[PDB]
This record gives sequence, structure tokens and C-alpha cells, in this order.
Amino acid sequence: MREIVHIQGGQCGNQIGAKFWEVISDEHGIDPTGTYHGDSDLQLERINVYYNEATGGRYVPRAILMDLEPGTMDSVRAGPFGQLFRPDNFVFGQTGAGNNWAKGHYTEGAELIDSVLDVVRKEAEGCDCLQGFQITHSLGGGTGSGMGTLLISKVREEYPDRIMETFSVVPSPKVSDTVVEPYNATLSVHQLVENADECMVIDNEALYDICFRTLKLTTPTYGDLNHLVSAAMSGVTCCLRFPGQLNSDLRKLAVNLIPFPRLHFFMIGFAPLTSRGSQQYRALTVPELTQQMFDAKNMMCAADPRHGRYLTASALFRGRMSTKEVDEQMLNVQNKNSSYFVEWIPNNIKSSICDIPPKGLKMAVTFVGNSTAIQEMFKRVAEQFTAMFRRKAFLHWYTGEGMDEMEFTEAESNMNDLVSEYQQYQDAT
Amino acid sequence: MREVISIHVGQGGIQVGNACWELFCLEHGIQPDGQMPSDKTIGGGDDAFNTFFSETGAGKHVPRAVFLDLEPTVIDEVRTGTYRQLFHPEQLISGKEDAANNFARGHYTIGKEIVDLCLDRIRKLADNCTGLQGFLVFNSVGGGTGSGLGSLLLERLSVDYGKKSKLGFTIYPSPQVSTAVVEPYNSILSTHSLLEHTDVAVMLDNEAIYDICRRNLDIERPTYTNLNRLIAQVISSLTASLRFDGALNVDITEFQTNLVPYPRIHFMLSSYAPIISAEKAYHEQLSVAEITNSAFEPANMMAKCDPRHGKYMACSMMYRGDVVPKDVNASIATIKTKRTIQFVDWCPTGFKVGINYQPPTVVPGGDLAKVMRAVCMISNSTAIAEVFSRLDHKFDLMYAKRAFVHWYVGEGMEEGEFSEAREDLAALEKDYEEVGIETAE
Amino acid sequence: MREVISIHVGQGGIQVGNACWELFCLEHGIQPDGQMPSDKTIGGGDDAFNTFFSETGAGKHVPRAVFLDLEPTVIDEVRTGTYRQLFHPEQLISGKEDAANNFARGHYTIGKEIVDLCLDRIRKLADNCTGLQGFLVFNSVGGGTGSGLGSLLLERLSVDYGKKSKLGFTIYPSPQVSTAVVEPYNSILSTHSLLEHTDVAVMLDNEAIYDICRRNLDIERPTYTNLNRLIAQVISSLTASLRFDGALNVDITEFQTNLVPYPRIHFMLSSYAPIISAEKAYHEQLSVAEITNSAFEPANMMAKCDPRHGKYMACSMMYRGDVVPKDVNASIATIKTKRTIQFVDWCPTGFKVGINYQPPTVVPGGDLAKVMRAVCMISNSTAIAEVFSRLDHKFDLMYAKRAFVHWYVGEGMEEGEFSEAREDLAALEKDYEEVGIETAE
Amino acid sequence: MREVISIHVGQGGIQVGNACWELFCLEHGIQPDGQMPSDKTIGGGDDAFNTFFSETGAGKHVPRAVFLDLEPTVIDEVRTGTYRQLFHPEQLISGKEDAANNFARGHYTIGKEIVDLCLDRIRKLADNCTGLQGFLVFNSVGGGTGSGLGSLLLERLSVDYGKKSKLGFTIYPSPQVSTAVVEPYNSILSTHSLLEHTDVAVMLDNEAIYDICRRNLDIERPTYTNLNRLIAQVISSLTASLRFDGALNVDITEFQTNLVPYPRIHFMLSSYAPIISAEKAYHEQLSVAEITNSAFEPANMMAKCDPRHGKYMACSMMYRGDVVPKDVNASIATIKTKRTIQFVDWCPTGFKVGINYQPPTVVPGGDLAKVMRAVCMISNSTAIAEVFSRLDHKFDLMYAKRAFVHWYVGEGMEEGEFSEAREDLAALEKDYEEVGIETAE
Ligand SMILES: [Mg+2]
Ligand SMILES: [Mg+2]
Ligand SMILES: [Mg+2]
Repeated sequence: MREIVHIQGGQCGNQIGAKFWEVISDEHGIDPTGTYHGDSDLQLERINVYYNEATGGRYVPRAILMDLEPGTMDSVRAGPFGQLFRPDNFVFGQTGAGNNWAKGHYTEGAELIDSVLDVVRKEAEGCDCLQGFQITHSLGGGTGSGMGTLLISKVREEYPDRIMETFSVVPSPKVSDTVVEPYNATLSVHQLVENADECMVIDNEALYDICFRTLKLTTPTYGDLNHLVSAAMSGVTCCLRFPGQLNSDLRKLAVNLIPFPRLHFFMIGFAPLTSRGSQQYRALTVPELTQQMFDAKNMMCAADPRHGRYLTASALFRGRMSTKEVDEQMLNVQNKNSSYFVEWIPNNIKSSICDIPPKGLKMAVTFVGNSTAIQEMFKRVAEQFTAMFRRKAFLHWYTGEGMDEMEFTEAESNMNDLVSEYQQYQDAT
Repeated sequence: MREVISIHVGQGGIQVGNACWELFCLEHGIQPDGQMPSDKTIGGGDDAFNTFFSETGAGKHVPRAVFLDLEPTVIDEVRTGTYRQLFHPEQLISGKEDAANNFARGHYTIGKEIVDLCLDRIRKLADNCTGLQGFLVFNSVGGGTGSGLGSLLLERLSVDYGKKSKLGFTIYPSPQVSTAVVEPYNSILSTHSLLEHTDVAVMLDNEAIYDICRRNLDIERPTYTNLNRLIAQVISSLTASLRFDGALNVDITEFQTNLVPYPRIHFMLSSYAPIISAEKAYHEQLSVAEITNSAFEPANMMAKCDPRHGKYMACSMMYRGDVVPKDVNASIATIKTKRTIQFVDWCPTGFKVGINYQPPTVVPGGDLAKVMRAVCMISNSTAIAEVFSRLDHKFDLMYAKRAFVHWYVGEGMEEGEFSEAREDLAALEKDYEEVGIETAE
Repeated sequence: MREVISIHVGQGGIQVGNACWELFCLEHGIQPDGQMPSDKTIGGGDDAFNTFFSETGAGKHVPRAVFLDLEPTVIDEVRTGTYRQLFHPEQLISGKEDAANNFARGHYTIGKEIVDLCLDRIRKLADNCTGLQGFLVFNSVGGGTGSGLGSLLLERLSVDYGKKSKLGFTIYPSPQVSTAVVEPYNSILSTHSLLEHTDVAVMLDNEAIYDICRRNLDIERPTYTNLNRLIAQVISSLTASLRFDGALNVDITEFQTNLVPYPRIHFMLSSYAPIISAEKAYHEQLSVAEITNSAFEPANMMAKCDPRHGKYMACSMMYRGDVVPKDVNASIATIKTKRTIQFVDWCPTGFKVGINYQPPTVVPGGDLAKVMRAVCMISNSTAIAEVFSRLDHKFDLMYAKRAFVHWYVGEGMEEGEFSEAREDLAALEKDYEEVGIETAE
Repeated sequence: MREVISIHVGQGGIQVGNACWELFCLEHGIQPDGQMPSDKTIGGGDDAFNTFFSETGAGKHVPRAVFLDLEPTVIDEVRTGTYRQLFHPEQLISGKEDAANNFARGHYTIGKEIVDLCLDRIRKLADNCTGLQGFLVFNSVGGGTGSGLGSLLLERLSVDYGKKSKLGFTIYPSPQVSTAVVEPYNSILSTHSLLEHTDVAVMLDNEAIYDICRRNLDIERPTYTNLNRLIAQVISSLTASLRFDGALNVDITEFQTNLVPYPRIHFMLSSYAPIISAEKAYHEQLSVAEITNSAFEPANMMAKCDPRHGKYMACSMMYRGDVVPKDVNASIATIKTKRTIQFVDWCPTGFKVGINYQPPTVVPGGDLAKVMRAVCMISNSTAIAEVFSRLDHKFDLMYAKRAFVHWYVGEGMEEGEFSEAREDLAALEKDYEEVGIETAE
């Protein structure tokens, strides 16, 4: 039915989806136990395309658990809504990748892929007209990417028609949570540029910036952050989940978002984002949220539209309004800062609306535009990879996995090729 | 599922071990006999004690660690001590006549005497265990078996399993303070036979323990009780991830080829804090930034080798308690900020966060005050080669004078072991010499 | 509303302070006890004394400044002096045994002894104040607490408030004239711990005070009375805007990142004029142009560092009295006109006028003659790095010989503080080295 | 209409009383004989002296307070002193042979000797009085009757009236300074027999009086004259509402179950200010905020128990003089503002303003300077349990050694009084232990 599935690895991402399904449960108001306690059939109408009824009305996720060590499995296993799960999917590891990506990709990569792809495949038979599935990990290591690389390869072959919308955490330029990041990252991204269908960037520092400045929060954790992102990743299917006077699916999205298949790394904007007092400063209009939409500070990725140029831009609106406003602000904005709008893409802004906003708010905005400002991102990470690969720093942890360096060259001149590729598209008219 | 096991050797070494298992048993609060004060509820999500404290069919939960040393007096004190309900007889293997600090004796001479018993015990535990990640081995370049017999120990244990991690806690000859003079012999003879049988290990020196406990713990007159307590804390936190929920429950194997990027120079420093008094617990606040900026005080450096004379490579500031990713994170920016510090630039950043949510527990009768947040700066730099150089120069001359050599030649070692082992520190001097070279252009 | 407060340290330093508050109290003419000669009418439009002289419920108007130094003899003279009705007991904090010009002593050793009392006093005043812009801190690299204890002082006070401005008046080791020989140690140990705790500050050297008072004041035989009087004038005018109507009542915070464009090299010169005699007050006219052109006489340069050897960056010629925007303005064209002068061209002009309408007031018993117009050339150039270089070369060798080092090592400082602080002046030498480089093309 | 009456016991205690009635008589300025300097005009709206000074048919206005103590020497000095026209013979009841600081003696032994005379005097006054709210009782855990005989005193007086308030001023054993060593015995034997016969009472310790008079009064060498003067001020203001117009003339009974919310832990601190010199009266301004922020200085805490170690519960900052509801009010916001302070959260705020319009009066020959505004921080926190714990541990061991016990067993007390009274401080330790626990969820 255009239903989809979720698969998460990732040192964080395993938590991320926990929050995610948590949020969707709220938007479906079904008890933690797994039965519905809401007030409209509309939550039940399209419930299946994420959930699954069970005998007795156990309502369940179409999620897939990735992990190389059960702790997360216990963690979310210790999770509220944990009784809303299926024990089947608790597919984890006994070792952990140690985030040498070769470890999580050959060593443990080849070790535990099979049981996953089997049960996942059983989910594939459980899906009537599968629009797709949602993967989640991080692009700097192996706790997610280790195996998730193998996932994208295997299912991608196994389902060359299905959509692969991939969110994985990008290392911020400043803070290096690990120094093996350039290598895991580069080795992964070689794969992901080939095999993944959609990708959107996952920085932490942006999420900090949001929580601290625009959220005006002092105490950052993951969980709030995954609230902030699963807000958007939860919004994305809204029309696909719920009616909309102007609907567009991921196929309409990506096909209406990408000129050439190498450009499915997208940046993200969601809003509104206030602290409590703000409403008693300000109110909500479509033009208002628009005035956030093109905010670099909501630009939750390491790329700057202020520095790069919008190759593409789009808006995901959930609520009840007048599109006569919506479009009007659209075109207005597409003029107002025309210069950061790439040229030969006429009407490079594109529209949407969901008859219902997310719960709690009256109107919704989402922006997954695609400039080319990410070039500094790949340039950076490739740069650090370059330095220590001059040094071969921690190659020994690496070659101990029994990869070659020439692969590193492959993702290397590879990833540079993708960058310059974005250069010419940005530098053209 | 996630096991480790501790090995204990040398007088100071098993002193450390005693402090440690006192500690952990305190920290899970399982009573010294082997029972917990109360029943254990059935739950899931992560392991517990099961790592180390050994489940029985009843309130008997013994460590997963082993004693081995050829100087069996003191260990008997454990054989007598309060935890004589705690430990287990077959947990105990000792030698009667120790090495006399002949490396070559308990390594060669008495090296032959207890090995098989050791390996059988190891097989009993690892066979008892499932997902034992790595090996906690403790010894000392002083209590002589701590050098010699341990040297054979890893020398063979590595060849037994291999795939386990080597968790190395041994003590290093204090720079000017000491215990003997054959220490050169113990150390370097250990070292050339240490390295290729070691995965990674840290070097704890005492004089720092003194100076810092006396200033930072406000200690007037310390000893191995305080020392063993302090290392008790540091190991107490170096493995919390496998014991307690933390945001980034990093792991040893994870640490291995990432902290020590190359294979060779795979040791490090470790300055834990916050060690303060009850009168500094109050009159203070002990910020994340205070532990953090304080974490890199060279004068806080818990092994007498100046960091400021070296260039850092990695820093795994695993944290206990109420830690914020952001706050620490910006502190790490602050660490990038430190002009005086200089990093193996070809490893620009190699950082690796640790935010475990349990703040520290304190041992009654101790001198450390209670806090909310712990740091372990397991960091690796260029600096530490120098004191080695002192070791090989001291040993250089003394060996040149053939001092004591009769003792060792009497027990079955050859001279080329000596000069060649000096070639060993020659090479490692080339290693700290070279890796510190900044890659050209 | 617009407060500042003064801090005083080091023998010469509190000498300066005494001169200063003598001055201001003279200038608002509030009698030494604490009363004005007459009642104060109620009015509005701007503040008055209220900045510094402290309102009571009666004729008691004490400064908002604080004394701190560990050499408590001389301060007692204030404790005895005529203004013993002026000042206030809790305004007074001193140490008994000063540093002996151990930087490390009153910074480390006795550094620990009076800090908290200082901070409490600060909280009493700032809590007493509302719109305190910044901090007047006075000390000396000689009266040793002036280096050490002040070093901790800003080191922590900055971390207390931060958002206040740091108004730095301290004296610098005269180039060839001196007071001691450990001055290298005092200075540079101060400097690496000075910079990142300093916002901005000026360097007053004495030999200029001598040469210029003797020629320009026509002085035959001067001392700290004349010096302290002279700095009394310069600070007297550096803050008039917050005290008196001027056309462009510029402010400190205004000065901060505009005079010192970059963050680093944030110090400067200050050649006040017109300092002349009663017999040159007559036999002269003292034009705006005379003060103005005269303001840039390198031989008038009130700190012994040749401007002509440097390239100017900014010049805040705040003026007292009957000033004309136009006349000065064209004089500034004249300053653009000066071929010998060369400016950080990437800052082509950075000028910032100050035209306060009150001409100067004179202190009876003084040597300066009365005029109509004052200039303060707070200007920043490239030149001043050199004498620093003398400081680090002198200190370079002396430290190389380990001279006196026992004194400091005896009190709790480490050697890397020394070599690293030399790296500090290394960097700042790179700063005056680099910012003076003309940006290419 | 609104009466209270004072009771005086123990050497220091009646010292306090003498200071007090000296004070009040000064403050209403009725001459020591018993007359006012001039005639009293007939008016209404509120009471006057009539509370305590006793109307005659002429200029004879004696206090409503009573002396009782078994050490009758010193009281004779009152019997001799200038106020021998002031007081009244039947106002005077003393014992010849005091307790020798046997609690059990003047409580048991000599306890039997003067009680009835006391109660008769009480009946004469309370019968003389009408709207006597409560009871001012003063004694000391030192001048031994101050513990023992007072213990019976409230023990029975409470059972006499009950409905009156118990206003408890007694001194507590200074933490490290002392008077004897049986003080444990005096105190705790008092305490278990104190609590259930006490309504509420404050604990005055001396060492604070010393430290603060010497710093804040600038005192060089104090004694009970200064102490008794200081407590004279604090009680002088703790009851002004019944003596003078204030905006919120709060009352004792009002204070009772509101300051001490629960029944049990019903004692408190009291740091009065502003105590300064004539040279700090000038050189200062003494803001409402200064008294207010200053009111919570732990170093200002007038009983040697760190507030910062405790969590506040209530604070009745009754104020003398020109107080503004707003200004203080925002200061109370400032008190909510204080991060270091922590409150019995289940009592979020429990504040209770006191703004009496008379500013303080000063006693000639005194050391305190004159001001415009007074504060009494009668506040209750968690902190004060600790010094108790010192008392029961000290007493714990000493009693364990049976020290001195022969003295008390000789006079008619049983051992279970001792161990059980230790159970008493056990319970109260559970009380400060529990009420400080933050209520769950
Ligand atoms: Mg031994
Ligand atoms: Mg001095
Ligand atoms: Mg008596």
C-alpha cells in the first residue's frame, strides 16, 4: 500500500528510531500496549503503512533492529512502548563493530547479515505494495554503517524497485567524536553514492545550535534531538499517511527533487522551533514559518545555503490553511533571494500540504531543499582522511581487517569526483 | 556476554587487585561473603555484575580474576582477610620462592613452575565465560614475578586465545623514586618481551600518586592503601560502559587500534580526577569544565612524564554521571583551543567520547571526596619516550659495567637478550622519534 | 549607570592610585573628608561623580576603588594620610608579607591568602553599582604583588563577570632604567598569564616621565610624586566622557575592539600633552594644532618605544575643552599627511574623535601649567614589539643561566611555564610580526 | 493586651538578661529608677512599654521578667547595680548553691528547692498580665541551672498554661570553643527533656559573636559585655511589632507553626546585621540590599553552622525602620535567585515579611554603629543537625567511657535517661535526616 519498514543500526540511530516510532505512536494515539485509544479512524485508515495489526489488535511496527551488541536491544527493550514491539526483530550482535567499518562490514559485517536479511525478507512478504523502508545509522563509523552498507547493497539488489531513504549521522567539522571517522565515512560514502536512493544529512552541532539558540535550551542530549529529527522524518510521509489538497510522495519527491541520481544527499528544515515564551511574542502564519524556512540556522546540516546555491528546494506543509497564501510566499521567496536559487531550474521551489498538521500544532512546515553547499563537508572529511592517510594513522587497526588501501583511493577520487561534480552543476548557467 | 577477567602479580600489583575487587564489590554492593544484601530482580537490556562477579546457585558471586605470584606471603592475607568468603580457593595460585627480582627467575627459572596451573585456571574461567572481550592483567616491574612470570604469561596466553583484548595495568619505575636498582633489568628485559605480547597498556607511576594525593586529596602521609585506592578508581571507570548505561558505551576493542593508531607505540597516560577533599568538595562546584580543563593539567598528569613536552594523539575522556554531550563537546573545542598542546597532526582529531550516566561512588574510609562526574583521560602523546630514554641510559651504563649480570646469567638468559633488548628500546625510540615527525609538505 | 572602579597594587601602583583619587576628588572639588563644600542641586541629563565617588546619606562620598597589595606599609600612609576621612576601612585590603618580588609568591604562595577578601569586596561594590562598564586595575611589574597577585586577580575576576571592560594600567620595565633584575621573570610570567585575562591595557614607562617632565615640565629633579601626578592627568582625561559633556563622549567598550582591531595585540601608547611650565604657559599660545602636531612627536612619545619605528593603527585623540571638530579634523588630515608615519593599511583610518568641553584642571603644587585643551593619544602601532624582544632576550639569557630560578621553583611554578611563556612572547612576536605585514597585492 | 515576660538563668544567661533590660529601658528611655524623664500623654492605637515595663501609680515602671538561678553571686550585682531602683525584690529569686553544672542537681537535687517560689512569681505576673502572648525564657547549657532547673521550669510551666508561646533563648555549646566537658551531659539531658517542653527556640553560639564583632564590629578583644549587647539587639528587634508600628506587625504565635512547619525540628538561626563601626557607618551606605544580601552570608551566620551545608525552610526578615515592601520584596526574589541556596521544596516559599518603621536605636558605650534599617533572619534549614551530631558523638564516646557519670548517678538520674536521650538525638537526627529528603516524583 506504499507501506514501509524501518531498519536502524548506529551508535545513536538505534536510539533514534526508538524515539521515532515513539512519536508515530503518539500521532496514532495507540496505547503502549498496542491497541488504539484515539478518536478518529483516520489514524487507523492509513495505520498499516507503518504499523501492523496483530491477532487481537497488537499493533506493531515494521521496524528492523540492527546492532552488534545487545545493550541497545535491552535499552529500547527497556523502552516505554517496549510492549508495543515484536520480540522477533531484536536482531543484534555479540561483539560490536569497534567502529572499524571493515569489522562491521566484513568481519561482523558478513557474520550477522544473513539472519537480518532473512527476517527482513519475511517482512518483505509482509508488505503488499511496499513503497519502501527507512534505514538509519551514522556515516562516520560502523555501529550502523558497518552493516548498513551491506544492507543497502543486499536489499538494493534484492529490491531494485524499492526506495532507500537513508539518514545517517555526519561528523560535524569541529568536534571529532572519533578520528577513524574519515575512513569509515569515506569507505561508506563510496557505497552510499552508488546504492542509496535518498539521503539527508545528520549533524549534531546543528541540533545543538537549534536546541541552544533557537530552542533556547541549555541541556542537550540525544533524545530531544531525535525528537527534533523524527519530527521531520515523521512528517515526511504525512500525505502518504493522510489526505492533502496538495500531495506528493517520496517518488514524487525525489523524482521532483533530484536532477541526476548522485544528488540524494539533502538538507533539512523543520519548524516552528520556540521556547515557551515565544508564542507570547509571536503567532503562526504560513509567511512566518516561511520566514523560518530559509533560515541557515534551521539549515540543520554542515552546508550553508548562504554560501552554496539552492539546486532544489521544497516545503512540506501539514495543517489547514490557504494555499493561496502558500504558493504566494513560495514564489515570493523564490524571487527574494533568487541568487541562491540555481538558474535553469525554473520554479526550483515546489509545494505540498497535508490536511492535518502534526499533533499539538496547527500548521506544519518542512524543508528538504538541496543546494550544493555540502562540498565543504566532503572536502573537510576527505581532507582529514587525506592527512592521516598520508600518515596511515590507525591503518593498523584498519589493514588488520584485511581491506586494501586502493579501496580508500576508490572512495577517495570517487568522493572528490562527486564534489567537483557538484561544482560544475553549481558553476553553470 | 561482555566479560573481562583480572590477573594479579607482583607485590604492589596484587595490592592493586585487592583494592580493586574491594572496590567493585563495594560498588555493586554485594556483600563480602558473596551475597548481595537482597534478592536480584529479573530484568533485561544490559548485563550487570555478571561480567566479573560470578553467579552461583545462591548468594555466592565471586570475581572473574586470578592471582598469580611467586611471593605467596601477602596473598595469604587475602587468604585470611575478610573476603575469605568472597574469593575462591582455586582462584588462588601463588609461588613460594619468588623471583628475588630476577626477571630471569620467575620468568625462566621459576617461570617453568606454575604456568600450567595458571593456564588451566584460565581455561576454567574463559570456558566459564562466553563473551569475554579481553584480559585484565596486573603486575609490576618490582615484585619480580610481576615482570618475569607475567612476561611468559602474556607470552603464551596471547598465543592461546589471541582474539581477546590485552588490558595492561603494570607499574613503571618512578623517575627518581624507585624500589631497587635492577629495575633496568626487570623493565627492559620485560619490554622487548612485553611489546609483541602486549596489545595495549598504561603506565602508572607512584610519585604522581603521592604528589597529587597530597595536594589534591590533601594527603599528608600516603601509602599503597591510597595508591591502590586511586588506581581502584581509575580502573573503576575505565570499564563502566560494560557495566552501566552511558550515552556512548565505548569498548576496549573499540579503543584498541583507534587510540593507538599505529601498532607499535601502544601505551598511554591516565589522569583521573576529580580527586578532592570533603573541605574542597565544599568550597567548590567541580564543573564539567573544571574536570575537563583540569583534565589536561600537566601537573595533574598521573604519570611523571610532561605532556607539554609531548604531542597528544588521542584522548578518551569517558565520563561518569551527569554529563552533557554539548558541554563536554565545547570543552573539547577548548582542547583544540589549547595553544600549548600539539597533536599528531596526521591524526588531527581522534577523540572518542564517553558519557556514562552513573556518577562516581566513593569508598568509605577513603580520602577522595564525592562528586557528580568523572573523567578518564586515557591519552597518548609523544612525551613518554623520554623517561624510557632515562631507563635505557641508566640501564645502559649499569649494564655496561656488567653490574648484577651474574645474577641473571646464572639463571639462564643470554647477553644478546640484553644488548638486543636495548636495540628494542632503540627501535621504540625510533618510533616515538618518527611518529612525532610531522608528515612533510 | 556608568560606573567604573579602580584597583591598586604594587608600590608604584598604589602610589599612582593615591595620586589619582587625590586628583578626581580635587577635580570635583569634594573635600577630602567626603563632603562637598556645598549642597548638590538636583538635576538631570548625565551622571556626575556618582561613577566613582560614593553617595552616602550625607557628605560622605567615597571612591569606588579598591586597594590590594601584600606590602602593607605604605598603604597605611593612606590609612594615616589626610584622606583618612575620605576612604573607607573595608576599602582597604593589604598583605603583610609581600611577594619579595616573587611573582610566584603573591601569585601562588601568598596568592592564596587574600583573594577571597578581594572578591567579596568586589561583590560589595559591583553589587553596589549598576551600570559599571569596566574595571580599573592598577599594578606594577615591580612591587611584586603588582605582577603576581594581580595576575590571579584578573585571572579570576574576568571569569567572574567577564562582560565588564578591563581597564589596564600597569607599569612596564623601563628599557635601560630598572628596579631589579628578576623583572624578566615578573613580566613574562605575568604576560602569558596576563594576555588572555586582559581585555586591553596601556604600558607606562618612567624614563619618558623623567625626560619629558624635565624638558617639558622643565623639571629639575623628579620622583613618583611627579610621575603619579602625570599618570593622574592622563587617566583624568581618559574617562571624561562618562564624567563630562563632550561632543563625542566615546566609551571604553567603544574603544575596545575598535582601537585594538584584532583580539591579540591589544595594548598601546599614550602621550598626553600639553605639559608646560608657567613660564611656557606664557611665552606660548598652545594651539589645537600645537597639541595635535605635538601629539605625534616621537620624542613626546610617553613610553620609550619609537613610534617612527612602528606603524600606527588607531589614535583616539580625546580632547578636553574648547575643541573645534573642524580644526582638529584638519589636523587629522595633517596626520594623514605625515609621510614618516605609516598605518596598518588594511585599517586605512581608524580614527575616533573625542571632544570633551571641559578644558583641564590643574593640581596646586603641581608643575604642569594651565591650558585650554587636552589630548590623549591612545594609539596602537607596530613599534612596541621591540622592547618586548629586549625583554625576552635579556630574560632569555638570564633564564638560560637558570638565574634566580631556585627562588621561583621554590614557590610552586614549573619550568614549562618559563619556556612556554617564552613561546608566548614568541607568538606575540609573530603577531606584531604578522599584523605589520602588508596584505598582498 | 500583648504581654510577654522574660526568664533568666545560668551565668551567661542572666548576663544576657541584664543587657536586655538595660537595652529596652534605654530604648523607651525610661530612667533606670523606674520613671520616665517626663509625663506620658494619653493616647490610643497600640500598646507601649506596657508589655514589659510595669505601670505603677507613679514613675515606677518595672520589667515583666523574672530571675531564677542557683548561683546567686552575680545576680546580687543587679541587687547592687544602678538599676536597684529599676527592679523589684520579689522579681528576684536565686539559689545559693548552684548546680555545680550537675544538670541532675539543679534539675533534680536542687531542682526541688525553688520551683514553687518561681511558679508563685509567675502567677503574680501573669495574673498581673492580661494578653500575655508567650514566655521569654533565657538560660544556658553552661551556668548549670540554666540547663537543669530551666528544664523542670518549662517542664511544668508548659503544663501550667500551655497556651502561651515559648520564646526560647538559650546558648548552645560552641563547636570547638567551650566552657567545660560535661556540656554533652548538660545539653543532651536537657534536650530530650527540652524538646517536648519547648515550643520553639533559637541557638546562639559565641564564637560567631567573637569573629563577627571583631571583623564586623571591628572588635579587638570582646567579652560577655559585647555578646550580651549583641543578643540585646537581636531580641530588641525580634518583638518590635508588639512595641512599634510596622507594616506587617507579625507575631510570635504567628511565627510558631509557620516558621517551624512540622512540630519537631523547631529551632533556628538568627544573623542580625547591620553591625559596623563608626568608621564603617561612614565609608558606607548600608543599603536594604546590603543588609539583605548580607543577611544570607554564611560567614555572617550568627551560629557556627554552615547554612550553605543546609537547605533553608523559612526566613522572617523582620525589618526596622525605613523599609520598602518593594525593595525588600525584590531582594527576596534575589533570595529565590541564589543558586547555592536550596529550600525544603515541599515548602517552596514560606516567607513572612516584617517591616517595622522604627530604625534601630544604639546603646551608648557600644561598638555597633547607627543605621536606618534592621534585619532579623530567623531562618530554619537542614544544616544545624550536624553540630548536634558532633555533640552526640563527643558525648557518645565520653559517655561510653562512663566519664563523670558518678556525678550524675550520685544525684538521682538513671542510665536509660542517658542512652534513651541518645535515642532522642537519634530521632531528631532522623528528623533533620528525613525532612531534608526531597519528596519523591
Ligand atoms: Mg613475587
Ligand atoms: Mg607589595
Ligand atoms: Mg547557676
